[PDB]
Amino acid sequence: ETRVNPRALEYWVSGEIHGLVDNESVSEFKEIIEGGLGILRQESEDYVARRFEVYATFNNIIPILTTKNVNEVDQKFNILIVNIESIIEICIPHLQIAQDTLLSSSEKKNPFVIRLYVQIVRFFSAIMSNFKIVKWLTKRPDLVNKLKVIYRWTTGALRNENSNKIIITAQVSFLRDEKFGTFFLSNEEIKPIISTFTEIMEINSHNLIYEKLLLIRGFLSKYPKLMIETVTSWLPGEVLPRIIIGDEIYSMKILITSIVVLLELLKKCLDFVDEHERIYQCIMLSPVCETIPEKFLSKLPLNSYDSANLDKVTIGHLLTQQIKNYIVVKNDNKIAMDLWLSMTGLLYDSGKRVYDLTSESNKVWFDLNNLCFINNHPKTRLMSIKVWRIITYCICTKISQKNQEGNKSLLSLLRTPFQMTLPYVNDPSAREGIIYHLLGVVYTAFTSNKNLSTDMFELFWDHLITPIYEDYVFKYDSIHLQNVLFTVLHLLIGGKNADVIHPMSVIASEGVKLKDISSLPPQIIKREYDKIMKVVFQAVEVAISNVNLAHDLILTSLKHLPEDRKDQTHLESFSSLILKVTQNNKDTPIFRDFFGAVTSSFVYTFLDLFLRKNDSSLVNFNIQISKVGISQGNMTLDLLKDVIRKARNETSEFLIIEKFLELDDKKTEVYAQNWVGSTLLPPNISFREFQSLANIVNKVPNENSIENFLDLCLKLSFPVNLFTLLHVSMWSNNNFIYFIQSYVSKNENKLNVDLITLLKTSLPGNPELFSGLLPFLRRNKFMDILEYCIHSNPNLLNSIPDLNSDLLLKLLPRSRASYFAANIKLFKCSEQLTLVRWLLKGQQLEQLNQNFSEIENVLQNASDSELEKSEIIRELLHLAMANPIEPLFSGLLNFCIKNNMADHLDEFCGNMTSEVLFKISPELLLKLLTYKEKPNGKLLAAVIEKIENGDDDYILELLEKIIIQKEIQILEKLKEPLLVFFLNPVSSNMQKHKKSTNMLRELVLLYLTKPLSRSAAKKFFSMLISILPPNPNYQTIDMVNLLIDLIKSHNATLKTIGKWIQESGVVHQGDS
Repeated sequence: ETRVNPRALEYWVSGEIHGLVDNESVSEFKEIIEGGLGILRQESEDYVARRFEVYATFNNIIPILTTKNVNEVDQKFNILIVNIESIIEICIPHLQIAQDTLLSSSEKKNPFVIRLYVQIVRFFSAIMSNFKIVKWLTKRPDLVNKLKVIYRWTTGALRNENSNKIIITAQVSFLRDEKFGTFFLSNEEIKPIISTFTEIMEINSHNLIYEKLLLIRGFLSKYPKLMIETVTSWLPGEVLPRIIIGDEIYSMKILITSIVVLLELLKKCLDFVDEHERIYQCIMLSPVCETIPEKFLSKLPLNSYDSANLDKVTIGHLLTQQIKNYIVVKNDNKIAMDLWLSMTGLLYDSGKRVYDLTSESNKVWFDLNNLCFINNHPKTRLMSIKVWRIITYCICTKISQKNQEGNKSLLSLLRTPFQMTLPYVNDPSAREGIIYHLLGVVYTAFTSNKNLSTDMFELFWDHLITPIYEDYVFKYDSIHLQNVLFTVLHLLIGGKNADVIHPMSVIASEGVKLKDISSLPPQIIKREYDKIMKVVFQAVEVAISNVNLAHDLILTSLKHLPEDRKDQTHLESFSSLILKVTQNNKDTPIFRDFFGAVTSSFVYTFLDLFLRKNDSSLVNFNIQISKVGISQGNMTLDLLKDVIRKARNETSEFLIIEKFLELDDKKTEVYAQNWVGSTLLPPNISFREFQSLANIVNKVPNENSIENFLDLCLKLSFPVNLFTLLHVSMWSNNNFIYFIQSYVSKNENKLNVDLITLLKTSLPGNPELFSGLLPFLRRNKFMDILEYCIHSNPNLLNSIPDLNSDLLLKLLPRSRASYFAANIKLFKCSEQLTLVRWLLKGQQLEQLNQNFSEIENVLQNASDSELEKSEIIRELLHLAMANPIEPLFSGLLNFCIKNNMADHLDEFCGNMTSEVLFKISPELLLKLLTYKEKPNGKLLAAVIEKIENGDDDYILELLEKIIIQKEIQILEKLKEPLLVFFLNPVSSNMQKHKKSTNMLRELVLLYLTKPLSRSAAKKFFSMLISILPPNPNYQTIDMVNLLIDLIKSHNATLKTIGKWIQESGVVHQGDS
């Protein structure tokens, strides 16, 4: 049973035994092959009776390529390679014979010979259609030169004589699957094969039409260049009219397949275009009867006129009518727009023919599209607006730019889908179609079109994008649609959040997605920035409710602002834009955050325009933003912080804070003081930043900021004069004080020029500041300042809170004590006591004179210390003896007014001078020596020393005073004034005689007001006359006569006194 021989005819029985029942993946295949050939090589009847069996066996034992079987098939195909020459020399003549015996005789087609022909053809196709053999043949030009002939014999066998249905089927399956021709056939050897397609045998078998259509569909994908070069023959022949005749005659699969041929043909024509316009000249230009053969013209449905006039009707006419029939009659929309699409692409993918879309007779196409779009099915609308992708491709990629008006009309036609979907905007499908078509337009016009430039980008943006957005996008209501389209805009200008090349891909079922858009590119942005922003801004103004899009659009818009365009205009434009964003919104925490980021990035973008001292644009802007915000102060502060963070290592924060202090917001001031007064101040600071910081401390000085600032000044690397930047004379008194203390203690511990100049002008005019710095300066000496202050403004001494008398004695006034003498009224007790000591010890006697009333007013009301008054008064009396003048003597009068002065008064009564005695006035001397005892009565010495041998009228004045005052106690002593009265004639005259007369009479008148003295009367009476020698002069006798007569008005001793009286009278008798 075993050992079935592989060769020698014992294997091949009649019509059976093919294998391989179980000889898989083994060289048994090889044996079956070689033995087979070893049978085909003989010519005996026994071996020729097994041809059909050998070729059926071959066609059976060849495996099919599976994804799990490739090494086995390759080994078997190598097995076929080894025997290639035997297969040539043997099998080619078998094909020749098997063909001639079938085509030579027009009738009597033999069945078995047909079997053999089919089997042989299938073997040869199996050896030509696949395998590495085509590669192996590049090493053997002879074998390919021998193989080429099969194409010739098939070429003749397709047009010659009764080729049976199965014969033609095998031939077209071979010519459909054959692959050797890829490498070894020239154009001139292929074109005849293509010419055969048009003219073959009669058919009407719905299997051969489909097989031929598959043949065409493979030939397009195999030799595209030649299939386009020869389209004029094969397309109007066995492909195109199949659609015009319709589904009545041919099954649906026929029509659909031929339409697919149109699609593939498009896929190929989009790579070469062809400059001969063969498709257009063939379909739209030439008549019907010119390009459709009679075979199909005799089966062509037509009306009366278009049938009687086959010269004015075109292929495109019938095709358009038939598409309309598929929409209206069949409702097979998909078929209709598949056609329509392939038609439009094949006809108008040439730049010359694109413009023909604007012609009137070519807008019937678009009307047809409308006929397909008004259907109720959502997917039908969506598809009818999706197929415009071909229009997008043709217009965008095949425009010439030259005819600007033609371009603008073509773009207006490209905006048609939006016109269609406008009234359907409430339907999701229409919206998805809008997004689809727009993305196709942007992709095919910008992202993929690598030839956009100055002359082009304007035509695209100003006549396609801008019209789309101004006419349609900004007017759609659903904020999700606006969200998507505006998102497209955001993705164009960089700043992408798209989650992530050839224009071709626009013509796809899924189309373009958002992830295939960015960028624009930048080099176009810098040029046409204004053009772009003229649309972006509108988008922002219409999408104020969609805060995210406004935030991202404004931010990534500023991020792409060129440096060469950072001027005032753009700044103000962004200002108006943001202001519109806030005006049409309400303050929510979210909008607070976003708006904060927008303002911060806006100020940071134009930073070098807000940081100039005289612009004030930052102030205006702050006023604008304060409208829509709760905590506006914290919006200013948060703005400062954010702008600082944006330029962390780009612009020093000091320069920002300086110009943010022109806003006078208290919270930014607090932040500035807290920042300067605690941050680390680097010694490596540049002068620009240092002067900025100095302006900060100058604007808002604080204790900590002064400390830290000066600690920086100690470590600088450049000279600097602080007072050209600080202007410390303007600060509050406290900050001034602390600046002085810190600057002194730290910088020098000593006063320099600038400090002197500052103090000599800021202190004399401020009593509070003076009282504040007084302890510090007092401790640090620096008397050249304090003495200057008192010299230029004495009233500072009144404003000293705790004015120590030691400090006052050391702070002599001192050059203009006249003011102090005049204004001593406005001072304190002990301070006056110690003050007058400067006038005394300074010999400022005149100042004590002209302002004596205030001095007596001071000493009047007592004081803290009375010993002070004691010494002061002692020196004052020394001055009273030195120079009488007048004031100090009124002061002596006031001393007499006070009783406690008794000690100093007696002192004065014991210290007299022969010059002062008559500068003394009587009106006070009387009241002085009357109401006092002997202590004051010791002044009487000089008094007597002037009574005798002195001045007449002063003595007479004293006597008149004591007379009119009636001071009886003093009159006891009269001997000396009586000696005067006796020796006072000299010149006499009635004036002095009457004077002495009256003065004597009245002086003796009140000598005793009550006669109760008893023996004293005797005592005095014995002495007052014991010193009376009236002998000299006669006018004395009158005086003595008055005396005696007055005595005669008043016991036993009075008689003796009378006798002595008569004695003096006798002495008078001796003078008469």
